[PDB]
Parts: sequence; C-alpha cells; structure tokens
Amino acid sequence: LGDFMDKRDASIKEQLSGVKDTSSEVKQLEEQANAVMRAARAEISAALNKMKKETQ
Amino acid sequence: IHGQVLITSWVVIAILLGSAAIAVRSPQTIPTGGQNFFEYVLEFIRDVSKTQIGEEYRPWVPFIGTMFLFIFVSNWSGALLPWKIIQLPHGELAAPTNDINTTVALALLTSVAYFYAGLTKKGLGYFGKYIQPTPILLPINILEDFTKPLSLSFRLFGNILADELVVVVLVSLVPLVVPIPVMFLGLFTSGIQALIFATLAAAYIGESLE
Repeated sequence: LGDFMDKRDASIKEQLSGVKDTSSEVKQLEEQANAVMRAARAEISAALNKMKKETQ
Repeated sequence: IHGQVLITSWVVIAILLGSAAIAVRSPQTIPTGGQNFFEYVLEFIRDVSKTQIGEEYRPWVPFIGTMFLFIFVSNWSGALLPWKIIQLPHGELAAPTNDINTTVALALLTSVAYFYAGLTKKGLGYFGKYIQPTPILLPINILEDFTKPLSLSFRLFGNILADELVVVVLVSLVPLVVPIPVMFLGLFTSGIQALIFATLAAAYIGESLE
C-alpha cells in the first residue's frame, strides 16, 4: 500500500519536476542558439564588408 | 486465548486486511472522494516521520502507519459501529484494545524497533543507554528503559479502554440520548492519542538514530 500511494505521488512529482528542468534547459538552448545565430550573421555580413573593403 | 477481545479483534483485522487490498483495487492519480483521505494519511505519516524519526523514516513508515491506522479502525469498531442488539456471553464487545495485551504488544514492538535502529545504525556494543554524557547517569538509563514501553502503551490504552467501558456504563442507566457527547469526545480524542503513540514512537526512533 505504501508502495502504491508513494508510487502515484512519485509519478506526478517526477513528471512535473522533469517538465520544469527541461524547460529551463531549453530556455538556455534558445539563448545560446540565438547568440550564435546573430554571431554567425555578423560573420556573414562581415565577410560582405571584407569583400567590399578588399575590392575597394 | 483471551477470547472476549480476540473474537472482535479478528473482524477488525479483517477490516485491516481488506484495506490492504484497497491499495491495489483502484488506481487514481487524482483521487476523488475517499482515496484522497488515503493520500492525506500517507502525507500525515510523512509529516510525523520526517519530523521526529529522521532519515530512515520510510522503512518505518509501515511500522508507524500500522499502529496509527489500526487505532483509527479500532476507534471505528469501538464507537461508530452499531452494536446495540448483539449479545455475547463471553464478555463485552467493544474493541480490539479492550485487552492490556494489544497495547503491551505495540509497546514491545516500538521498543525493539528503536533498539534495532540504535544497535544497527549505531554500534552494537553500546547505544544511548551507555553512560557517555555524565558517567553517573545510570539511574536515568534504568528508569527510562524501564518506563518507556509499558506507559507508552498505557497512555493510549487507558483512554481507549476507559471509554469502551464508559459507553455501556452510560447505556445501562440512560438510553443513548444522553451518552452522545461522550461518544463525541471519545471519537475526538481516540485518533489524537493514536497520533500520540505514533509521534512518541517516532521520537524514540529519532533518539536511537541521533
């Protein structure tokens, strides 16, 4: 009986806690990914600036 | 055997054995009416155990919840069960706790429980009885070791047996219209003293574990 009750409690607790921690991890993922996004964007447009200045 | 208690204690233990299967009968993640009481009582075990025992509260969750819920169902069989008409020539039909032996059994169970914890988790050679804080505290060891189990039991047992007698002592004179606040106060305090035996058991385990 203790197994069954603690088991359903552990089910709901486990799923909610995993939800919250993966949410934090994917938030870290978006911050890092958009940082590298605008960094690579600066890199490509900087290659444009480089080719402009070089042909200049 | 002491029959007058054993006969009714058998059907109360039957109620217990059925509540043992009540776990595996209905699985509800969100328990509606009735089973939410089961989850709340499990939470209550969590409370008292984590508050008083300490770390290994969970393998002692069974040993505390059994006496707690058993005093609960025995209060049920004592008062709330309709038993006016039934008649037994062997003795009064009140509760499993009518005999001294059930309460001294719970006593020895709690005693050997904290003794087991204090011998395994601490050293086998010496436990809290060994006179470490002040070597002239042997009377404290003798007295506490000798007084904990029996009066630990007596605390519950006195009130429960007292009301189990008082109900029929009242009905013998006046019909049930008068004794009903007495039934009320009894159903009030019988679960409190259940909690009390539970929390004192838990405190003795915590003493053994510290």
